[PDB]
Amino acid sequence: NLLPKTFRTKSGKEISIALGTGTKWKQAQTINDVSTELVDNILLGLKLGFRHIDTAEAYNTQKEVGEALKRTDVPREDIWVTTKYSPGWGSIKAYSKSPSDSIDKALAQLGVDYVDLFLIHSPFFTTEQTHGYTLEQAWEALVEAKKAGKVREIGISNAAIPHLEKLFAASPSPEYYPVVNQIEFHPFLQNQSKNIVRFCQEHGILVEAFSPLAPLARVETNALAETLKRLAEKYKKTEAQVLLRYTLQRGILPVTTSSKESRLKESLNLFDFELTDEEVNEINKIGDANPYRAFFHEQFKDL
Ligand SMILES: NC(=O)C1=CN([C@@H]2O[C@H](COP(=O)(O)OP(=O)(O)OC[C@H]3O[C@@H](n4cnc5c(N)ncnc54)[C@H](OP(=O)(O)O)[C@@H]3O)[C@@H](O)[C@H]2O)C=CC1
Repeated sequence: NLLPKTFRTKSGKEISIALGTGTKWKQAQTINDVSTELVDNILLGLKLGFRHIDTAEAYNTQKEVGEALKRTDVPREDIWVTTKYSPGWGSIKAYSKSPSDSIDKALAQLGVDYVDLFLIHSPFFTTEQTHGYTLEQAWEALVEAKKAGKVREIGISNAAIPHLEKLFAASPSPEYYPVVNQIEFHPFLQNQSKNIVRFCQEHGILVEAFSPLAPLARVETNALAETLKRLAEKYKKTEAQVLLRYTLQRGILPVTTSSKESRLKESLNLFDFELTDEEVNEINKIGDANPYRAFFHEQFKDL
């Protein structure tokens, strides 16, 4: 009952909150080394109950996800795998020669016959970074991969409204529209660019939130701390569980990470309580009065 648009694994299970394999876990690209540390983390999340893994070309953790998928007792068909074509950032250019090579590279490193969700990592690139590809051309690659069956569902990350419109226009039909936009979202940044959440939800695009624990993990002072403590006390939950439940009640799918078994287990235990509309609104209000953006500050400056 939480998500306005949602999906199922190939075996027909609910897409759960996503275990991230980016941020603190990411690696230099030229590494072929598996980080046993990360593999064990992914296996642990799967045992605890995660059924959604988020990775990306740029994190160079597709190989660790692939190793976990081989070693885990959970059927692959019961898992949702999200990955991303990474076009480059500042000095760094795209690791792959083309978006289409990126997808084939994801299948190979993950050791899967299909990806559930394949996103363009960001719309903030030039064709110099991508070795010759525009946003529309990258979108064509994803559309071809969906038509082939390499990828089940297609979307983008960090897209503002004008980027979504360009995708709609580059789609051959409605069946090929983006259906996910993964953005930074938490109470101090409830709209990564103007009106993004509402726009996505009104056009059938599932919003995913990365850095949903930013108030706990990223900021030096958390203006929500008293509110989250009060609600924590009330529900007998942690302040992290409160934030992740809040995100889900806003209709948004959280992508979160932790290296600690207890926090992973807790991240999953969100379905035995429910914030009130007023508690959700309390968090909305305090959050909007204390803006904080963790990522892509120059890119969003005028968006
Ligand atoms: N599409 C995009 O451009 C981006 C995508 N992402 C994806 O999202 C994933 C998660 O992003 P991230 O910003 O890490 O998301 P989170 O908001 O879930 O934060 C991760 C950090 O929160 C800490 N944490 C967890 N629980 C608590 C708690 N109870 N109290 C205090 N700290 C806590 C963790 O530390 P500990 O390990 O000690 O628990 C961890 O370091 C990435 O791994 C990547 O997959 C991320 C950023 C951009």
